Amino acid sequence: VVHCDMEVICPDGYTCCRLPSGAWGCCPFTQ
Repeated sequence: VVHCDMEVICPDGYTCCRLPSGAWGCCPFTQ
C-alpha cells in the first residue's frame, strides 16, 4: 500500500488527493 500519510492509505492502483479543507481522498484510475 502507498501510505500517502498517517491519515489515509491508497494502493498503487489508486491516486491520493487532498480536499479543499486539508482532508484526503482516494480515487482509482480505471476508466
